[PDB]
This record gives sequence, C-alpha cells and structure tokens, in this order.
Amino acid sequence: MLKAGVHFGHQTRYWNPKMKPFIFGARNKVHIINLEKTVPMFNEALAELNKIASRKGKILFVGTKRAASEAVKDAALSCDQFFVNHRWLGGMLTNWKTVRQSIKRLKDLETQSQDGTFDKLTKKEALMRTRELEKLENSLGGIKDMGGLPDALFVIDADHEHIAIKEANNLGIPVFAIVDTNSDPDGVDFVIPGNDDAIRAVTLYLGAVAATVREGRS
Amino acid sequence: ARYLGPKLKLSRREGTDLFLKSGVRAIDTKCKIEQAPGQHGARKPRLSDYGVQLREKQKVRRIYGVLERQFRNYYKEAARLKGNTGENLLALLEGRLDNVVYRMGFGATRAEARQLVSHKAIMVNGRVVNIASYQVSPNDVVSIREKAKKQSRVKAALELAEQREKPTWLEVDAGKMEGTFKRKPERSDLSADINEHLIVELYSK
Amino acid sequence: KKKTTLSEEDQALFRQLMAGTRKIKQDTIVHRPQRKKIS
Amino acid sequence: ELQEKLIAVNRVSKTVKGGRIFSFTALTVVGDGNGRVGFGYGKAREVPAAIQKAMEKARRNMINVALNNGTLQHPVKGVHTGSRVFMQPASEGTGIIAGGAMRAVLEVAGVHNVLAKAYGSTNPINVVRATIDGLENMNSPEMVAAKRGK
Amino acid sequence: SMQDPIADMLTRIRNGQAANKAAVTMPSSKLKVAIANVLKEEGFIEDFKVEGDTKPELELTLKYFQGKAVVESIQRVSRPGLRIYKRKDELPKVMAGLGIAVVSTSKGVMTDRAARQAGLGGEIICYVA
RNA sequence: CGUAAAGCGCACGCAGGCGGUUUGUUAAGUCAGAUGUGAAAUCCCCGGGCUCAACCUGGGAACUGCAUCUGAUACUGGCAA
Repeated sequence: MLKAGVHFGHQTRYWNPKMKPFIFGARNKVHIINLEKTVPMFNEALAELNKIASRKGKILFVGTKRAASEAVKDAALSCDQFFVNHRWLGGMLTNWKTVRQSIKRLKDLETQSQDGTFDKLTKKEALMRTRELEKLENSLGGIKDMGGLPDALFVIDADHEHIAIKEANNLGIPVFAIVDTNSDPDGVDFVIPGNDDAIRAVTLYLGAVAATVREGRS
Repeated sequence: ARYLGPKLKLSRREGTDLFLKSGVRAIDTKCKIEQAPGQHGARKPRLSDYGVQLREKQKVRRIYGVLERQFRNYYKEAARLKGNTGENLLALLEGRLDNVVYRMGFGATRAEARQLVSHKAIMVNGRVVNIASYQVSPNDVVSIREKAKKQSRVKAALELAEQREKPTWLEVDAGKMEGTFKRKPERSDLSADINEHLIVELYSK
Repeated sequence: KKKTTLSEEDQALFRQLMAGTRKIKQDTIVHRPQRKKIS
Repeated sequence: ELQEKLIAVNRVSKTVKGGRIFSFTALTVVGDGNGRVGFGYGKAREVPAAIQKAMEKARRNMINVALNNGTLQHPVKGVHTGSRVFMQPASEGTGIIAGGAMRAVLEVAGVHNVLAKAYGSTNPINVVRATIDGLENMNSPEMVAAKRGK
Repeated sequence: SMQDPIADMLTRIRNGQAANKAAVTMPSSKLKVAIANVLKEEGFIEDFKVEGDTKPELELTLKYFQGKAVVESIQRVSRPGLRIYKRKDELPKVMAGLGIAVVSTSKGVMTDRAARQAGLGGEIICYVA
C-alpha cells in the first residue's frame, strides 16, 4: 500500500493551525506534511470507503479546481460512480429536490437532442437549447444518473470545496477529504493530509481511491 | 355554598359527562352535549393555556361539588402531605363522605348522596355524621340509619349501582346497606382522564 | 495490534533522506472521531 | 407520537417602496415525549403557511435529551442571546412549572415535573434556544461515569 | 500580583481543556499536589507529575473522553477575597452528586462524598462539574 | 460599566483589603463532639379531642445563636527559621 511518491506537502501561505498535528514543516518557508502520518490516515480512508463501496453505495467525487478535471471524471467514470468536476452548485445535496428537476431537464433535453425533435421549427432556439445542454451537462454532469443523494462524499480540496463539505456534514454523509496545510478539518470524517493541487498527487491519489471503489463483492 | 343550578350546563361547558345526573336513564340523550354551553356555544373556543388549566380545575370541582376556598385548602393539605400532590389531592377528594356515599351506591348522584349525608341519614362507625366533607379514614364502616333505610331513593340508587364499575377500594354490600372504606384509592383506580398536574400547576403560579 | 508497516529503522531512514534537519515535533492535543456504528 | 405545539406567532414588517408588507412568523416545538426535542422558526406571508414551515423545520433539527425517570437529572442553566434560564430536576416536584415558551418545550420534551425560572430577556424565540441549550448540555450518570472512568 | 495560585491552577486546567492541550505545567505546591491527587483519584485528569528540585513544576496530563473534554466546568469557590467554610451538613453536592467539590478538611484535602462520609466539614476549595 | 446609566484626567501613597514558597510550633479563624442556655405559645412532623373543619391539645423536631470544655490541624491567621 506504500509507494515512494512525489508530493511531500505544500502551501507556505495561509497555513491553518488545526493542521499542526500533520506537519513536518521545514523547507524554504513551505510546509511539509508528515506523510508517515498520511499513510495510516489514507489506508483508513480506503478501509471505510471500500466498506461502504461494497455495500453498493454511491460515492460522488468532487473535483472543481484544475486539473482535478478530467481526473475526477476519469477516476469516477473508471468506476460506475459519480462526480462533480465544474462549479459545484450551492445546494445540490441539501436541496437536491430542485436539483432533481434540473437533472430531469438534462435527461429530457438530451433525449430530445440526439434522437427526437432537435432540427424542428427553429435554428436559433435549437442553438439556444443545445448550449443549455452544454451548461446543464458540465454543471450536472456526473450526478445526472445518481437518482439518490449519495452514501459518501470524496472531495479533493477541503478549503476550495468547503460548500460541499458543509452540506454533507449538514446531511450526515461521510466526507473523505485530502486536506492541505491551508485547509481545515471541518467535519471531514476521514481526513487525509496530502497535496490538493499537484496533478501527479491527485492522479496517484484518485487512482488509489478508484482502485478500491471498484472492488464490491463482485 | 353549593351550586344549585342547571347541572347539565356544567357538564356541557366541560365537554365531558361529569356524572351530574346519573339517575334513572342511560347516557344523556337530552343534553345537546358538546353543542352549545350558552348562546355562542356552537363556536369552538380556541382555548388558551390558562384556559386549559382553569378548565381542568373546574372539571374536578364540578364533579365532586366543591367550591374554591375548600378546594384550595385541599390543595394546601395535598401539598404538605408526603408524596404526589395530584394523587394526594384526589385521595383527599375521594375520602369525602358524600363521595363515599355516592361510590357505595347509596345515592344516585353526589348531590343526592350529599343530601343523605346532610339530612342525618348516614352513620360512620355507629355515629351519625351530618357533614358533607367528613374525611373517611381507611377501615371504616359507613351505613344508613334505621330512619331513611328502606326509603325509595337509596333502593333505586343501589339499582343503578350495578350499572357502574364497582370500585375496588370498597366493600359495597347492599344487603345490610353498609359499606367499608378499606383503603385509600390508588391513582390508577379512578377515572383515568383528569389531569391533576394541570391543577397543581394552576395553583402553583 | 499494530498494522503491518515499514520498519521503524526504515522510517528513520526516510527521516534521514529528508533534506535538512527535517524533523517536525509539534505536540498538540489529538481528537479522534467515534467509529461509525455497523448497523 | 409526534406531539407538536406552537408557541408564538408574530406579525413582522418590511417597508418596501409602496407602503409596508406584513409577514407572519411562527415558532413551534415538536417532540416525541421521551427526549427528542426540536424547535422550528419558519416565516411566511400567511399564518398557516408559517406554522407549516415551522413544523416542517422542527421535525428535522431535533435533539436528544438524557432524561431521568420522568424529569431532569441535575440542575442545569442554559443561556442564549439575552435569555438566561435555570432548571432544577425537582425529583417528582409535581407538574411542569416553567415560564411561558419554556413550558411548551419542556412539555413536549417528555419531562413532567421540573422547576424553571427564566431570567434576563424572555423573548420566546430565545428562551427556547436557552432550554435546548440547557437540556443538550445536561449529562446522565452513565455518561459522567463513562467519561471519568468510574 | 499572584494572590490565588489555586484559582490559577484551575484556570490552567480550564484553558487547557478549552485549547485541546495535552498537558499543563505550572509551579507546584503542597496544596496543588493535594488537589491534583483528588482530581486524579476522581477521574478528571489522567496523571500528574511533579519534577524539578529547587523550582518544582506540577504537570497535569489532562483527559478527553470523546472529542469533548472531561473537566466540564471547574470553579474556584473559596477565593481569598471571601473564604467559604462549610460544616458537614452544609457541605454541598455539585451537579446533584455527579461532580465533586474539593473540600480541605482537617484530616486532609478530600471530596464532598469522602468528607461527608468522614463526618467532618471544612473549607470548600473548588467545584469540579 | 467600549457604544444603552456607569472606569476618577493621570499618578504617588497612608489607614484598609489581599498576598509566592518550605519546615517547625501555636490553634485565633475553621471543623468535630460534649455541656449549659436559646421561656411558653407560634411555624413544621407524628398522634389525640370537639359529628368534621377552623379550634384545642400530647410528644418530638426546630429555635440556623452564644458561652465553656474536649479534640483535629488540611486551609487562613500569629510566631520562629
């Protein structure tokens, strides 16, 4: 489960004192996460996360910053699971009700789009409707086939995606976050002290998570 | 010093049968119960919190035929006695002599029992007691005197004693027309629907 | 029982690889969330 | 077994461009009768919509209370905004004898016979908030003995 | 100036519990070690350790049960401005018995349960709730 | 007691209040017990008599105090280091 890796921590600026148990913290004004603390934390997250993944649950990867996209689309979509990669709408969990009818409009407009009446009656309004499918497709992308509110939540940055953590704490959903030294372990049930903005680190990181999700009872 | 008015009106403001006209017939049938306690009685009250507490106290007094200074003194005595003040208050109301004469079937109502008690027709322990609020101790024998024995009332009253539920804390026996108050009634032995915490809280404000 | 892991000497070696003095020893109170019920 | 009851309805105002606009706020408390107390605020343009939003918010956001036999355990003081609130277990100290807007939350809370006395402000929206805070930080002899070993 | 070192000790423990502090050091004395022994005995702290030779330093390893802290509210009762001396009948119970009150009796520094059992009152130092 | 009423314009300082830490002694405060007293009635408790109640009444508790004697010595005070 342990591989020598490349991130070793980051974020000189705006570091958070609640990350003080997780910091080794030496070099050149920047903070180094104690990865000897990360490895048991991340193995625990794989443990409980595989435990809910084997109970046939829905996981909802969250990847708004770049380049977490399309790495969260690649990792969630490598499993049979769900994702948010563009702007996470304020309240797609806590009013999922209204977001249910927006997802319903995305389904009705893609069914109307590639099969039904798309060339019908107008060119301009048809262009309008297609770019409504671009907007509703990139905002409600992964979540469009969920049909429930999910059994866990896996966010890739705790301070950048504080809204989703705040809602999953509001609803009693287990939050699995890779925090950095600027972030805050709010209500993150399974904190992982890592590096949020390195693409090597998040592809290794989501590689491991997507690896352990796609083992159910099989 | 006692009510002396329309009785079924009092039973109709409370919404519940207060057993104020037990008498000959069955369940009311000529009361228009629930419908109109006065002219605007068809209106639902939308009653307050003071209104529910007050109205509970009035339910209990209008059952047992007690006025306010006497009831209030029962609350003070039930408060100072050891235990549960609601249950002590019902134990003080159930030891009243007119009540025990009603429970034994000697009177059809509690007012008729109160007139039997009042008109020197009732002895306790072989001594005539003239007083409606005499507090009957446990293991007492309360009976009817030789005068006003075999008068019609009490006979008819025992006739309607069998229609009711035969209280557990008595020895009702109607052959000799004498009874034995054996023990204090448990709270679970009486009526089940009066909320005495409301009258504890009414007097404790 | 402790989970299988790299040897303590190996951890020290990792510490040795760490460039510079390279040791962080801040001590703070630690709070652990209660385990979720199986049910 | 839900046991809902409303404490306070008010008419608030807004003062727009053309005159004023009057809205109604409810404030209800639900509770099962054995711990499990919630309150909800809810505001709307008419009174039944206000109480319905209040009940609907109060059915969620419901808190556990560690009751005794039928009552509190130790005397507890809860404060919220300007509203300071005392409670005393009154080990069968008969009847719920609390102030207005505290009688209700203690009534549906499932407690039966405590002694209360609110101090300070006694705004109903803050005297609950000072009863739940209060009943929330009241802990039981199996919780204190859990903490401190025995 | 420092005029109540006991209330200073209890302040150290309130602000250590409030800051999720692992352990608390302070200057040490006979009365602070007596109180600390009562607190360890009743289960409000994990351990204590007095070090130093010429300047002793008491150190209290604090307790945290869940994420929450064990010492819920520690108060100083008999302050120097106004000292409070209770008899064996006037001797209070805190949180209706769920929380001890450290009384200095002539036999030693005890709790309220232990000194009400010993049949002797004294000077009530602190409520630990 | 920042802004609702409320921090002296600022200091020095007497009387006053409070006082780090260790050991020994005292035991004034503090605590425990005992004795004397704290009138009777009244309040409270358990009973008794007026048909009940009010009322009257038997016994207790109480009168949270003060004084003296006997102890305890952790804290506070006195004294010595």
